[PDB]
Amino acid sequence: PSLQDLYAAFRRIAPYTHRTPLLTSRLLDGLLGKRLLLKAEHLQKTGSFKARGALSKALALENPKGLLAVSSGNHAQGVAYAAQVLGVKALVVMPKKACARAYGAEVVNREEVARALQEETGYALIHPFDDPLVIAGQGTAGLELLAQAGRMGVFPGAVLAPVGGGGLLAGLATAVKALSPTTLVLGVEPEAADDAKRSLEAGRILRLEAPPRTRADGVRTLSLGERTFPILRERVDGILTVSEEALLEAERLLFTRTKQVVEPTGALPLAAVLEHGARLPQTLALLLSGGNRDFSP
Amino acid sequence: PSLQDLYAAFRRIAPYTHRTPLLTSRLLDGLLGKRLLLKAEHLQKTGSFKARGALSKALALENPKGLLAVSSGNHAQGVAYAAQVLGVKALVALQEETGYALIHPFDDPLVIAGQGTAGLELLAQAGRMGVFPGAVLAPVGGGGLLAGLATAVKALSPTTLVLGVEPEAADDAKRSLEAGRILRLEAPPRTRADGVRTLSLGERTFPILRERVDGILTVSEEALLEAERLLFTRTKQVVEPTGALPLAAVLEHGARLPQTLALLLSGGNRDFSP
Amino acid sequence: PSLQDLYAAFRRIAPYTHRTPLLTSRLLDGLLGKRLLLKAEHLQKTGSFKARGALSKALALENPKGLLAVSSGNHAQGVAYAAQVLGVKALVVMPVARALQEETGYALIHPFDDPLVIAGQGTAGLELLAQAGRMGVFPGAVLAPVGGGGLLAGLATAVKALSPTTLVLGVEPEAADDAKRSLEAGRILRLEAPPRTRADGVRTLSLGERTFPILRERVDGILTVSEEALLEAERLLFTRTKQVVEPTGALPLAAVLEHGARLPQTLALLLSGGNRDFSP
Amino acid sequence: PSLQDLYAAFRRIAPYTHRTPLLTSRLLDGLLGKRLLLKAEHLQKTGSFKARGALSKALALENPKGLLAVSSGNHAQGVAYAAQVLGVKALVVMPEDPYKKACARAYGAEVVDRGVTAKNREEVARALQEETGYALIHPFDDPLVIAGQGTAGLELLAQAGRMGVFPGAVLAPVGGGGLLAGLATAVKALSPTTLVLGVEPEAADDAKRSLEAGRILRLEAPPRTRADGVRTLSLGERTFPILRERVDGILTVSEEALLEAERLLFTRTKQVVEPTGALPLAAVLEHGARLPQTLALLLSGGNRDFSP
Ligand SMILES: *Cc1c(COP(=O)(O)O)cnc(C)c1O
Ligand SMILES: *Cc1c(COP(=O)(O)O)cnc(C)c1O
Ligand SMILES: *Cc1c(COP(=O)(O)O)cnc(C)c1O
Ligand SMILES: *Cc1c(COP(=O)(O)O)cnc(C)c1O
Ligand SMILES: [Ca+2]
Ligand SMILES: [Ca+2]
Ligand SMILES: [Ca+2]
Ligand SMILES: [Ca+2]
Repeated sequence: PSLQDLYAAFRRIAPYTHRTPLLTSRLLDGLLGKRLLLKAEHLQKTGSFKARGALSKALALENPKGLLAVSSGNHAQGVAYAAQVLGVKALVVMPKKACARAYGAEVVNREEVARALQEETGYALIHPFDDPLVIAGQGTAGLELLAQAGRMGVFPGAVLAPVGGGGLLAGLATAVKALSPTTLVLGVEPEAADDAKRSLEAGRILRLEAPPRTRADGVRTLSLGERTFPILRERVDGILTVSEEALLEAERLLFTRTKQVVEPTGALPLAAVLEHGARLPQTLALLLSGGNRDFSP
Repeated sequence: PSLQDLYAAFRRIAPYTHRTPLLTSRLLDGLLGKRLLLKAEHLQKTGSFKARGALSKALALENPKGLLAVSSGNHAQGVAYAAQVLGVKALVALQEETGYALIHPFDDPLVIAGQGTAGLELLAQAGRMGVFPGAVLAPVGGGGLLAGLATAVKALSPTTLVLGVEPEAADDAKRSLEAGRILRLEAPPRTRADGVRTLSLGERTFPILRERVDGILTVSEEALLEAERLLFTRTKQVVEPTGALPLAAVLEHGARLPQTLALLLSGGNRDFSP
Repeated sequence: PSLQDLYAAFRRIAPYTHRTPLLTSRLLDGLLGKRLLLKAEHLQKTGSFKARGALSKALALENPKGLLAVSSGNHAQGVAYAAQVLGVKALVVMPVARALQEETGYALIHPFDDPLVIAGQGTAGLELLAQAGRMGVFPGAVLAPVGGGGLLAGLATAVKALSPTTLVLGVEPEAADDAKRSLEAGRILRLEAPPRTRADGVRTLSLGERTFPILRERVDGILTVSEEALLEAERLLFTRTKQVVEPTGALPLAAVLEHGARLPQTLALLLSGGNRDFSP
Repeated sequence: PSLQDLYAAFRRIAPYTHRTPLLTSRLLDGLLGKRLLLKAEHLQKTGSFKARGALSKALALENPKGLLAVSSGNHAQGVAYAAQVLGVKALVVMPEDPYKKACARAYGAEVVDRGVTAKNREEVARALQEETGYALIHPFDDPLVIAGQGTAGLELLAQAGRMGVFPGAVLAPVGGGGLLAGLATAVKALSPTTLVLGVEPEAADDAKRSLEAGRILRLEAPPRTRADGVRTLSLGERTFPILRERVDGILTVSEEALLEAERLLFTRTKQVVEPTGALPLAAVLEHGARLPQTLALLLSGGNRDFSP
């Protein structure tokens, strides 16, 4: 999508989503020797940035009968919420479950199950990342980030976000490069599931043989999407990988220092600073993608 | 202390502490059928409101050799940060030895005055929003916070209810107010709210409570846990068990409390769980 | 009135008034060797702080039939605004009224000699301290214009209740220093006739009976200013901050121009109003 | 220029300019039947938006020897301010015919007044340039100046976005076209359906005439109007092509409407806005019926002299 697509997406979803804050922490800054800007999407409607993509697509549909969604978990809640906003029914096909079911969505291998439903109910299928309107929606988070950083008079040398299917990164990259092409846009992946990094270097989409094995449950995707890959090839500077150990440490830091509840895959950007800090610029914007983790006393 | 003491305290500590935000959540509101205002002290320096009290007292001393504290938990950290700010030593009989100044966690005027600054902020912030709470709820241990809070609130709007909250298995402050005298637990209570396992209210806080507090509510351990869960999952905020007591009270006594409530999230220093 | 009266007043009028900004001007701070905090009451409803006092009194009346007042100018608009909020009729007698009082039975809202009016004006003082605290700035003094004494009395009550060490000072044109003279004599001295000054808002013949004792106990002093300084201060606010402030609202700045050297470095100034005629 | 140029200009000038507020007034919205968003450039450093353009060009210069400018108003102050930031000297040429010279000199700029007049000023400056080697900063016919002015448009959309209000049209005054070209670029790049309209005194509608014509049309002599900041005899060479393709139209307003516009802002909002900075509000007064419901108005400046 283009920059205009992103702005139009912002206009459509603005009244139903939060202008999440760009948090800063002197504690973290001082411990890591960096100037960090934390885009708080864990404070977004439904607990993650996914509400943006789902609403962007749902509100552009002309008189749809209902909404249909694969799974993901976070995307399920996003679609359910959008279903509420439009006042229609939402059917979710999952393999985050209780929450989705809560928003008034009936939850229910994958692909074939959805296909048979899309024809059966006639609802609109909302893909979690391989849809132009969905990508435009996720990207609005990038438009905001720049505006907020601008208001602060702080310009990051790099923007770090997690990558699974690539919807968020593709959207973020489109926003950043259209305004400041010299700003690095970096994706982050668990080292145990680095098909995106390998795909980008080889110029072709490589797929993981089997489900990874990482605590970042939001990016256990087998491969990048067909629509997101070409955008990443053109606008993303690189992809960094992190160990499970560093991811755990990143979560611990957010939890204990900023008192924010961020789910594991939402902590990948911080993990990357922990392991590759010396090779990154001084001022970094981190996309805390979600805060939907289970409670434990 | 008086209202002028609290403001005097605010001035001393303002540069070293955060003007904590007053959070609102449409999820909690719609869920509890209330209008809740959450004073986020878990976002205060060191992770709890204790920083205010420690700083309030530390900055009031003339040439302090060092600072001394009787570890209770969050107070230890508060006193450490204070020493740091002053650029002196913090250690949590060593008094006569090194001559360090002892900072009690709740039974000291300047400490109580410091905790109270949270009450002054709450009111100004609510006032800017144009929202006036019918009641302010805060957890109670030794009574420093509740005493400071009551002082700020009653001095400005005596019709606003100031309610303390404590776990049912450690309801000494409630029964102490009932008997017009201090009662004391014989042994540490069995409760998840490790921040309020105090054996009794302080001697300097008790009188302020009988005079300025409207009552103490008790909560079950089950209600506490649920309050923690709602805060965790719905507001995505890390609040330690003791800081979720106010919300636990709304869960168990909602029907008999005002429609608009100010809750004091006293701290966020809870251990990380993978 | 009491600090609690100011807060109750704040609660009554909050919904119908503006929490006006506490403005800061790097330029001004630069031109003067000071750090100035400008309470923007010129941006309040009706154009002046008066809206505060009018609504405080008016919203506490039990089933008022209508409102009537000794029209001073800005007060007239405040009372008129208050009547619109209540939904009753406002009768203003601008250059008698008591007859209309008996006739209609309307409530008379005095411009300054009324506890509820004073309490109302005083809410600007509660805001000022709250906004300044949020900024982490603590002024060594607060300066405000003095006519009837309502504003200064309310302000003095708010500031002294929280920080008595903070200086509270009134300011009036030298051509009308009756309030100043009164604080010296310990009695209410009156002006032989209109003082004639550009600060039209404070050309009252004497301090009020309910405000005078509050001032004698809560006001640290009153400063007088020449008409030349007033004009200068008025030109400064106009060209440097681009704010339309009426002459009387510029008195506190004029005092800095003439007495700066003997005032603390950080000062809070109350810009009382911005209701001046337009002139291309 | 380009949207990236605008953002680049923003980055360069950000630390030395104000992110001026997007003011809203219940009163104004009441009088007119509109939702008005007022971009307060009168609150910008030096009193007008021109500080943006000036800094944008000046900060981009390498090892400048000094700054030079030929202006009869606000641009002079902008350049002088820019010169203070760089730490170099500023030379301003203005005809020997107000107090606006005092402000320029206030920012530490040297003013060449001697026997200077219109038509003659350009030659005097060219000569001063040749002699000093100082860089000349044009008030509107320079890509970096236009990019700088356009940053106001970037802020405007961000601020509007933050409050969730999307203007159906943006209105700004038109003199040389720098402000309008920069604003049109920012706005059209993000949302093309959003109307961008200029406003000029009807006694100087050369811009409106040029856009309808297809080429630049100049004025015989100095126009007669209160709006002193837009008495430019004609649009600029670099701004005109941008306007022709990125501007939806130009509105003209009576001197009567302008005066009322100024009165309303002065009395209702308590803001000191110079007459030309009031043109956008005047357009609403006279053409409100043909404009959308939600309008963004560019209050270009607040540099009018004090009047007791
Ligand atoms: C969906 C999701 C991601 C991954 O985004 P992709 O568009 O699939 O790259 C990352 N973090 C969280 C919390 C998510 O929900
Ligand atoms: C210390 C503490 C309390 C109780 O305060 P007292 O002044 O001792 O009543 C409550 N919550 C937390 C998180 C604390 O650290
Ligand atoms: C009424 C008024 C004053 C004077 O206040 P008193 O309460 O009468 O002392 C000063 N400035 C303005 C703009 C006023 O309207
Ligand atoms: C210079 C100026 C204008 C006109 O801008 P142009 O870029 O020359 O069209 C409008 N208003 C004010 C206050 C100005 O200074
Ligand atoms: Ca992967
Ligand atoms: Ca107890
Ligand atoms: Ca007098
Ligand atoms: Ca023209």
